[PDB]
Amino acid sequence: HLMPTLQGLLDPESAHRLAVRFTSLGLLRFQDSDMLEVRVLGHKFRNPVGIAAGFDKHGEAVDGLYKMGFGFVEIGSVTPKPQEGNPRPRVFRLPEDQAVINRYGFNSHGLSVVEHRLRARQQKQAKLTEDGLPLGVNLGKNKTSVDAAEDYAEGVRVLGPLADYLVVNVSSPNTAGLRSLQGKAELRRLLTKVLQERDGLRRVHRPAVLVKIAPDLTSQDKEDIASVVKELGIDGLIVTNTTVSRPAGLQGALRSETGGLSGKPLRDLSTQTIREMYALTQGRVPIIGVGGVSSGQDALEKIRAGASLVQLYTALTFWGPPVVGKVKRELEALLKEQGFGGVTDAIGADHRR
Ligand SMILES: Cc1cc2nc3c(=O)[nH]c(=O)nc-3n(C[C@H](O)[C@H](O)[C@H](O)COP(=O)(O)O)c2cc1C
Ligand SMILES: CCc1cc(O)n2nc(SCc3cc(Cl)ccc3Cl)nc2n1
Ligand SMILES: O=C(O)c1cc(=O)[nH]c(=O)[nH]1
Ligand SMILES: [Cl-]
Repeated sequence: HLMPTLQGLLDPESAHRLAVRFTSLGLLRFQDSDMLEVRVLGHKFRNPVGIAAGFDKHGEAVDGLYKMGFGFVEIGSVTPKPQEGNPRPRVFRLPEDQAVINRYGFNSHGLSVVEHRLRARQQKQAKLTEDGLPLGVNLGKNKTSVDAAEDYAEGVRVLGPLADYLVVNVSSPNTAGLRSLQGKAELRRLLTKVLQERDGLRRVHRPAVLVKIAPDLTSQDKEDIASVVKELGIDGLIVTNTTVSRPAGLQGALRSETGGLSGKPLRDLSTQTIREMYALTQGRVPIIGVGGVSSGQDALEKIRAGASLVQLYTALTFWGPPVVGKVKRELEALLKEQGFGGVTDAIGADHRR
């Protein structure tokens, strides 16, 4: 009632801004079971449900997001220099599909602003991480950058020391040429540079490095990414970003808007990409599963397919804050029904049957 009112009155971008403000001010029951704890990426996670990148692009609402019940928070994407992103309108709801299309184009306050914001709460975060509530930082590249690898390297040096993990986002559909960085040769060069930069940070400031990939890759592209990840010792994968596909059956009036599609229509394309990447990496590379999670069943499907952790965003825009607790409670119930001792036991379970 209260959320749909404000959202019917506001365009989606305005609603997003209000949600970030409300969350940041802490204007918002479930106590996490031991069954939901996961140890991965060199950290304890109190529960495996995180907020996906894009909700808190500029690191303004981190503490409010933990208050909402997320086991981990990812901020970004952050670009080196501030930039405005694409012209409006750039976000569209597809209510009949429980989906969103966005073409933000990496609107970002930039590394310096975000650095200072995170520094203001750096020791608070250190305590939260120790308590099982880690922080990830997702890095992008500026529109007019002439050297993509140097943009990512700048991000590692500036925000790496404030993050438990960093994400090399090479899968936004809304920056020209970006997804080409997922190609074997480009990815290997880029990731070598990123990992060199990371390894140069002092030990207590040295994050894990993950790569976030698209749902629209060819089988060759996926095989290539798996090979590079193993070759270089990349710490994990985030699977997946939004899709440039438009699955048959979309009903929303705005289905043919340009941008990345998220929410329910992405769900099974993302799950199958998790499944493939888990197999190609022999289950040895942690995966954060994302795309269309709005229930415990959705979360458990991704975990059984190979995800160690999951994230959501689009479900929050339809169902609000209560969806977080709902996913967690449902996931715990399913784990019990299916005879798992906890989340850890379920990771990759479909591959072992
Ligand atoms: C409005 C919006 C903005 C997004 N911005 C980013 C971003 O800056 N960086 C990123 O890696 N992913 C971004 N994403 C992608 C999401 O993190 C997530 O991969 C995708 O939306 C699928 O999850 P969902 O179906 O639960 O929303 C964005 C998604 C939405 C809906
Ligand atoms: C895709 C841009 C967008 C749009 C939107 O209504 N929301 N809503 C959220 S969180 C849900 C929420 C909505 C409102 Cl209006 C106020 C508080 C909260 Cl938590 N994030 C959003 N992001
Ligand atoms: O800024 C955006 O347009 C954005 C980035 C990204 O990685 N994914 C997405 O769907 N939108
Ligand atoms: Cl520091």
